[PDB]
Amino acid sequence: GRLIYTAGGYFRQSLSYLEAYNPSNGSWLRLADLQVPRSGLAGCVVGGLLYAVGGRNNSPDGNTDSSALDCYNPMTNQWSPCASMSVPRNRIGVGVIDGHIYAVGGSHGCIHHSSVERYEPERDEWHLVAPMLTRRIGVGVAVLNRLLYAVGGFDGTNRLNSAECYYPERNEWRMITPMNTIRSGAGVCVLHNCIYAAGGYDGQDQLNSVERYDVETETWTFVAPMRHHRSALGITVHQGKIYVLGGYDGHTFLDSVECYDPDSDTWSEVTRMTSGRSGVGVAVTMEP
Ligand SMILES: NC[C@H]1OCCc2sccc21
Repeated sequence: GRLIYTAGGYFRQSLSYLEAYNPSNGSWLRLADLQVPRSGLAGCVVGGLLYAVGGRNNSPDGNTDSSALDCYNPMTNQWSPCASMSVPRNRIGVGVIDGHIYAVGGSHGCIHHSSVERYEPERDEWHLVAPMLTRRIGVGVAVLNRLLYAVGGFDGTNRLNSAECYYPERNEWRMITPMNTIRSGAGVCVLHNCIYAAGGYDGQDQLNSVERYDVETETWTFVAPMRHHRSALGITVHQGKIYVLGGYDGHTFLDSVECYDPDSDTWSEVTRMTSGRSGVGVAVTMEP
């Protein structure tokens, strides 16, 4: 696409912001608010539409986990409700395969889901698929070569370095090599033939380390760390570079946005969000 969209998030309470950053000229645009504030959601794009999935509304008047799927049309600058998921999913992970949205894990109250469901936009309907081998919230999800990966998270008792892969034509999950680091709330994305896991929380500290999984070799290698420790960051890829947005570093809710160039193996600060926040949903699509 052309713009990096950031939806929702958390600072003092769950947020309704939708803002779009243009890497070509550095500018931010504030767009139509989410109908309901939410943090811990995931974002994704299918057919030029932006989707906001799951999350939780942490508010003065209570706290409600979200089963909502909401669609944003850049041409109209309007959000529309879509079919809700079977269950609320806070700290959700999402990935897209063949035009379908997979919702992975997350929490509802003290329930930590291992369940997974798939949304088909052409039918506006959700269907459950095979559950993961492990309950995971704060799970990172990415897609490579039509396979879905769930990385890290928290199972209700332990934070995880484990990861697993979903094979759609077998409707089956299999464990892959665990990361070298325990990470909850890491940013997970795909670049070239590798799954990247950036930042997160290991139980004691927020992380700046970054490692990547080569699917051919089945090994995790550390790359250069980010300039700022952060968990509950947003992540996306734009023209071959990784962008990480916001997060929580144990002291401050970050407005920092960093950009990773895999050819130089370096991170640089590229912009700041209009305000610090964590738990945003991020995706890339056309200009509104
Ligand atoms: N570790 C990040 C964490 O910070 C406190 C509030 C929220 S909402 C989503 C994630 C988070």
